[PDB]
Order: sequence, then structure tokens, then C-alpha cells
Amino acid sequence: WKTAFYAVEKRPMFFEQYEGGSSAWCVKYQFGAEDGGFVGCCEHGRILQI
Amino acid sequence: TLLPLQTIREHAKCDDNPRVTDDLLKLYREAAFEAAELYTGLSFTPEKTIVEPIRLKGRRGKIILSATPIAGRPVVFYGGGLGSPLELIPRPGSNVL
Amino acid sequence: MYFFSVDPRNGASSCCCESISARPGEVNGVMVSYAAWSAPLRGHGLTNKTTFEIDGVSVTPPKVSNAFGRTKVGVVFEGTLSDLFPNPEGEQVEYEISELNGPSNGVVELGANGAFTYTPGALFTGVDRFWFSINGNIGEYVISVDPTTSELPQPPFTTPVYVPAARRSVDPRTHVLKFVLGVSPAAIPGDVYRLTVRQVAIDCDGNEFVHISCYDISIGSCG
Amino acid sequence: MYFFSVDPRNGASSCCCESISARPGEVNGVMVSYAAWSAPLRGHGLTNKTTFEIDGVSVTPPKVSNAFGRTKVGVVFEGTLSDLFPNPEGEQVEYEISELNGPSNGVVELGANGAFTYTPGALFTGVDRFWFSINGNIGEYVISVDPTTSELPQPPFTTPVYVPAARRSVDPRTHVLKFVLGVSPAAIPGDVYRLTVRQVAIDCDGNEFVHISCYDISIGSCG
Amino acid sequence: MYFFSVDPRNGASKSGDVCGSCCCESISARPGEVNGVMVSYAAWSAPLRGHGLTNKTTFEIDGVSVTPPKVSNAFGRTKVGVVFEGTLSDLFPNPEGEQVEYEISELNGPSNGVVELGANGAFTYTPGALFTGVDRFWFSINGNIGEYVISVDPTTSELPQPPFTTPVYVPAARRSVDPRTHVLKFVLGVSPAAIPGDVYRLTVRQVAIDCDGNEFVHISCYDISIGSCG
Repeated sequence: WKTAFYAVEKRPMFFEQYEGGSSAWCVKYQFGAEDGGFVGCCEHGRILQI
Repeated sequence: TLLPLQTIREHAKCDDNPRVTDDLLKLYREAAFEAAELYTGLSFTPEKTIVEPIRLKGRRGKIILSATPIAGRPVVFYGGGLGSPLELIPRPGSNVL
Repeated sequence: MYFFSVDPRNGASSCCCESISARPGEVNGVMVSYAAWSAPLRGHGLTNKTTFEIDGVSVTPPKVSNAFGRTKVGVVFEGTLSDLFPNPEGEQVEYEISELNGPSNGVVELGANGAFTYTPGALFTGVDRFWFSINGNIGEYVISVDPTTSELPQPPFTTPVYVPAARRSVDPRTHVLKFVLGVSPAAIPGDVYRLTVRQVAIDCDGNEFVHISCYDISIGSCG
Repeated sequence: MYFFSVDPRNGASSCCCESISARPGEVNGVMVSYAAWSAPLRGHGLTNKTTFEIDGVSVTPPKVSNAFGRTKVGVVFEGTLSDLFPNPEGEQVEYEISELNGPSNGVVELGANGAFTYTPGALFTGVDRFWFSINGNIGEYVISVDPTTSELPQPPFTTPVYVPAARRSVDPRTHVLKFVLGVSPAAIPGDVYRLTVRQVAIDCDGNEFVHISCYDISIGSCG
Repeated sequence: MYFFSVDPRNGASKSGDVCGSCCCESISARPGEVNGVMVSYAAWSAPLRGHGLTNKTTFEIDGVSVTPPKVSNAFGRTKVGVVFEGTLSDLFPNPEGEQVEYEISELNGPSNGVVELGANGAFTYTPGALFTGVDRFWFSINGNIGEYVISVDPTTSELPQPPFTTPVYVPAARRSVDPRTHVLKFVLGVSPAAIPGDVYRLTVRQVAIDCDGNEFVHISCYDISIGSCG
């Protein structure tokens, strides 16, 4: 796994109040995150199946 | 079907005088049913549909309906800071919601 | 600016279609509030998939006919006006070019006996129309000015009552549709046409709720 | 949007079924409030096991018949429009393609005498309908464009009055049932249909409480 | 949901609210519906201070108006997975000569299969794959409703023969009783084969229990009337 598949990370999750859209009744929060992954050389690695 | 013209003419003892015809007696019979559902409020009116903006009332939002929609049909609200509509089934007899 | 609140389709509240009065020449605007019908149908409001159709229930077919000419840019164009008024009875022909409905990007002078000369403005190519009035009866003469290269296509001979191509709109926040209603100067007073509107709403996942209504446009002179 | 509060079946409070008005072409929505009947039966509320059925008590069978065709993607399709209207008497035929119910992914060049051609939109695979009108009689002509490999199935020739496949929803928190009621543009005014609804409740343990009611759809012109 | 306050057996206040026409209470039912009925023994069992009610209720159904059905019922048998075929023309011996409008109501169709109505009293029941049990569907031969029951056998030997559920029935075990407030609940089911206009009589024998274990039995009756349109 240390060479068959990689997982990239840029920024962890974030939480930001959204002033605007909050119409004085329902205060609305917003969250998000960025990340990713990709398969490297997919010769190291096999799958068992029935 | 509510008031047959035979009962009124026999109650008021006015059936042999042509001065009270059927048309003038009809205008009378319409004047006693518009004031019966207006001093006591039993809605002797036919089905009407009102488009009506509601304006906020107080800190907790009293909403008084200007036409009392039936008893339990859900009145829908939209616009004015409300991003998505919602229904509301009101009081039968009263409009203070 | 007309304003109609359409029926709410709730089993609740002379002719069928509502009325709209128009005078030959005007270009008015109409509003319709679909709030009473689409607000309980909680979705994404309305959509710009509306369609119109104009049908005539009384036409009184026109007396004079129209005509189409062709010319290039800058070159003077000449034409007659006598072969456009089929008169079953014998009567004089008081040719007239209304100053109100004259050309837009040119100039024309009326002859004494069914003559006119449309000299287009310098450096102008496109389509230009002007409405004549033969003995009270009104028609149109459409000429296209070509940039001398090959040719130009045929214009569609605008109808008595039309709805413009793309000037409609809709605000899904208040459930209101706006469109334009323009009447040709050749419309004959006393006639009646019928306009039909198919409005389609949308639910949360993308399905459709259709709604159809009609309006009776009665072309009457003087409002 | 319609609304009906159903009877709670307690031995308590002209015709039997409720009244539902409809206009040819519309697609409306109906709400039913099963609260009065299922709330005393305290359980897990309602379940999505509703069943519908449409029956006709007045039909006036259609004058013009429907038809079906086929063509490959990108390929133009031609067909006839005259062998679909067997006329009893001998009279003329004024074919017409209603603009409000034309095709949705192409255009139709309706000829002069029951002839037409259908050019499907570029790179489009599916089914497409359009509603012709022969002497006022309305019938649909279904065309299924194939993605050039083999074929697509044959659609079921939508009924005059129908309920869509899956657009129903039941709120178990407020005991309210919603569905869509679409009426074909081929519906004939004056006819009466009958829609029966079988809604199933559920107890805490997993048994059923059935409930049946009916509605009388009266297809009337101008709402 | 029906509700009934039973008479307290006090020799008085048995009028309460009664526009007298019969003895047994009235219950209106519509063919196909399955409702739940409530009865409150609080007025009769609370003075009898003891261990309240018990789960020893006994029901009985007898009809005072039958109007015997026109179309008979039938039975079908087939193994698991194998398609079944059957005829629907023998089930309607008609006295007069008239056509046979076979119809299958989509509301009372099968539950684990599908049925394709043929041209003349023929139908194909293809039971659901990987399914074994009993399944019915309610036909309608020219207005007269009857049920056709089919049992798919798990290919080993056979399955038994179900008892052809009656017009009106009370389920086997779907009742309950709350001794803290003396209220009995049960379910009242009416098959889609009941004829509108008939009236059946339902008798309920409810027995209480004292502080030591003796019995206080109570008997009352009800008149269920099969009426169309609720």
C-alpha cells in the first residue's frame, strides 16, 4: 500500500459562519475541506474474488 | 334550500299582497344571510381564494389571517426572509396564528 | 400594464377567458401572478419553458394586401402603390403614408398617384418597413436593403397581434411572469383574437406541473 | 392544488365520491389528510403502500386513433396523418399540430395533406411525442428515436387521465398523502372518471389497517 | 376508529345517549377496509375492585342477513417457481344467459405474484421467485366478487388448504387490554367479497377477575352493517 496508492491532503476541514443568508431566524454555518487521492503503479496489488 | 319562499310568506303572513314580489323578497333573504354570518361569523360565503402577504407581529410572530382560511387547510407562506415555503393549518373559527 | 391573478385550481374561485383591450399601434406589457397556484406546490418556483399561441375568432379579412421589395445598400429603390388595393366597387384612391408609422432608417416621399420613393439612409443595411393607408385601409410595404454582396432572406410579414420573440421573464421568488403584447398598426377595430399561455412549474427533483390559461384580446380603437 | 380531509370512519360525519375538476392538458397535485383516521390508530403512522386505479363511467370513445413510429438517431422520420382518422361522412380534413403540445426534442414540418416529417434534435436518443388535431379530434403520435444499435421499448400510449409512476409521497409525521394528477391533452370535455385510493396504515407490531376512498374526476373545459 | 362505552349494569343510566331502534350497537363498515374498534369497560369493572380485566375475550360472528353470493370460490395448487394456469369460467354458474366480464381489481390483486387476465376466463399466475406460501386475488365476474386462493408448495410434499376467509372477521391475535384503565382494543376486518346491504352480528364476552381469581363475565353485542361508501 505504501506504493500502490497515495492520498493527498491540502487543508483539513473548516467552519465559517455565513453572514448573509442568515435571515435573522436561521443562523447558517458553512463547512468544507479539500483532499484527494490517486492510484500509483497498480501492479503491486491483487484482489481475491469468488 | 335553506329558506323556502313558502315558509317566509307564511311566517310573515304576507302572501296575498303583490307589493312583496319574489325579487324584492329575494333581496331581503340575501340581506338576512349576509348579516347572520357577520355578527356571529358562520361564513355563509362560497369558496374564495386569497393571495395575502402576512406581516410579522411581535417578537414571536403573531400572524392574523384577514380571511380565515377554512378550518384546517394548510396556508402556505413564502418570501420575506423565508428561503423555502412551509404550510400551516390554522384555528377553526379564529385567525390568530 | 395589465395584471391578472390566475385561478388557483383548488375547486374554488360571462365568457371563459379574461379580457384585454388594445388599440392598433400600442406595445403594452402584461403581468400574471401564478402565486395562487404554484406557492402550495413547494418546489423550485417557475421555469422559462412558457409557450404562447395566437388564434383568431374574428378576423374580417383585410382589404388591401401587403408587398415585399428588395434593394441593395445606398441604391435608391422605387415602387408603386396602385396594385395593392383590390376594390370590388369603383372609388378614388387617397394614397397616404402615415407620419407616425413611417420608415425607421430611411425616408420616403409620397407621389400624387400611387407613387413613392424610399431612399435609404447612407451606410445602412437590414430591413425597414413603413405602413401605408389606402383609403382608410392600412397595410405595410416591407423592403430589405442588402450590402450589395449576395442577397437577403424573407421577413415574416408581422401579424396583426403578436408576442415578441424573446422579451418574456419570470421571477421565481414572487411567482410572477412578465411578457410583452404588441399590436400591429394594421389591426382592424372590432375584431377579437385569443391568446393561450402554458406555464409549467417544477418540483424539487425536476418533474413538471403544467398550467394553461387563455385571454381574449379585443382590438378596439380609442383604448 | 386540491385538498381533501377524509372521513375518519367513526360512525360519524350529493354523490358518494368527492369532486375533482380538470382541464385538458393540466398536470395538478392533490393532497389528502389521513390524520383524522390514522391518528387514533396509534402506531408507526402511514406506509408508502398506496394503490390507485382509474375507471371510466363516461368515455365517448375517441374519433381519431393514435399511432407509433420508429427511426434511428440523427435520421429524419416521415409519416402519414390521414390513415388515422376514419371519417364516417365525407368532408374535408384540416390537419393541425397544436403548438402548445408540439415535440420536445425536434421539429415537425406538417405538410398540406396529412403529411409531415420529423427531424430529431442533434445527438438525442429517447422517446418524443406531439399531439396532432384532425377536425378538432386530438390524438398523440409517439416517435421513439433509437441509439442506432438495436431498439428501444414501445411506450404505453398514455391514458386520458393518469397518475405518474413515482411522484407520490406520504408524511408519517403529519399523516398527509400527496400525489400528482395529470390529464392528457386528448381528454374530451364532459367525461367523468373515477379514481379509487387504497391507503395502508401500520400498527406498532407490523399489521395492516386498510382504508379505501374514491374521487370523481370531471374533465371540463376552461377549468 | 370506533369507540363504545359499555353499559355499567347498574339498573339505571342505561339510556345515556340512545335513539332506540335495536339492542346491539351499530357499526358501519365498507367492503375492503380493516379498522380498529375500542370498548371502555371502565364503567363496569372499576366498581368491581380487583385485578382488572384479563386477556380472555371471546368473539363470535353470526349473520342475520346473508344474501348468498353469486360466484363461488375456488382453490389452486402448484409447486414453487412453476407457472400456474387456471380457468375462471366455471366459478359463475349463471341462471340467465349473459356475457362474462372477468376483471381483476388492482387493489385486491396478488401480493407475491402477478396475474395476466386472458380473453375468456383464463389467467396466468407466475408466483414470485424464491417464494413459498399462500396467495390470493379477488376477481369480479360481472360485479359478483370472489376470491381465488393459490398455495405454492416448497417442492417437498404439499401445503395444506386455507379456510376461505369469511366476509367479516376478527383477526386471530391482534387484540389487547389495558388493565390500568379498562379499555379493550381489537381489529374488525371485512373482506372485499361482502355484499353491501347485509348486516352481521358480533357478540363479545369479556370476563373480569376479582382480587382472588374468581370471574366476572360480561356479554354485549354489536350489529356490523356492510354498507357501501363508508
